[PDB]
Amino acid sequence: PQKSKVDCNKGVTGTVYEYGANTIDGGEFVNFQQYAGKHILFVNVASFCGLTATYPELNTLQEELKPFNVTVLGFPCNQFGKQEPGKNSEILLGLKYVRPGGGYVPNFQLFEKGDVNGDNEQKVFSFLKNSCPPTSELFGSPEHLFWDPMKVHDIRWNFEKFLVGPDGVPVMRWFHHTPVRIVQSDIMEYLNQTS
Repeated sequence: PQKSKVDCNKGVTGTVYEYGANTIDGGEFVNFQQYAGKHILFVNVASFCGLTATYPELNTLQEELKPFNVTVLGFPCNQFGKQEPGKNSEILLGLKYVRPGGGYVPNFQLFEKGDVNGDNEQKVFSFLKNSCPPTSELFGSPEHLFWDPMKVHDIRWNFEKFLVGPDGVPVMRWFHHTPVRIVQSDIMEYLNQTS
């Protein structure tokens, strides 16, 4: 049965603090210690997915969880149905004018497009993906999956999500189709549990 969430593995293999990424608007390298001590929600995103419509809900999550020490980070990725064809210089424009359109702007940082699976995957995602069980028994249909090789712990689709705790260690990982409101309420439950 499809679970909404998995808890990440009980040990540690390091933290997110040895990694970084370039901002989509500026190419500026950001090492993730710029978020040292914050709870971080890593989301791989795309612009021509049904789940692209969840961008505004992500804003709501960010806005309502910002007073509680939560930062959302977005990673565009073209590996799932080729649903992020735009260049880095095109992605925010498309979000604003095409889909979601209507003037939509993320209220959280997006980084440069890159891979999250395969032999050129960004290293932070090697760490995240292998710190947690995969989100689903179902790997999917490989005609839609544009990377090599394929592994149990691969990200399954656009808008998969990881929560990383204030020590830089992953805590939980959501199925891409889990409603954003349930991600938000799961995060608050975690926050209230760990005081």
